[PDB]
Amino acid sequence: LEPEPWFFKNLSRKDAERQLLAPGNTHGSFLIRESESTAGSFSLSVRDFDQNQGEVVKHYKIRNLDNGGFYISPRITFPGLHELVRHYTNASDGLCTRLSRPCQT
Amino acid sequence: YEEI
Repeated sequence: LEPEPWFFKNLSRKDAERQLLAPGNTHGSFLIRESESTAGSFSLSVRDFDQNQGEVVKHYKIRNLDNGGFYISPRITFPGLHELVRHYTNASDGLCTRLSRPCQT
Repeated sequence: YEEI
């Protein structure tokens, strides 16, 4: 219900790549989807621009904390995905790029 | 997957 613009519950890894790389999206475009690798957790997919490869999509595991919370690196955890998204929109803080706009469809 |  009423997903955030960045939340694509059931979108696969490959369809996330497909849509992020399509027209209307650009560097920093991103989404969060259920993980296809770790049942019960989420994956972050973000478009980046590499000197060598050109446009690419990179994926990060979002780890769950027992009894609530999320992280990408243990160095910093969050009580929710809103806080995680805000943090990595404000600073890359180790990611390949800052989160910019949710995937446009 | 990428890592930080």
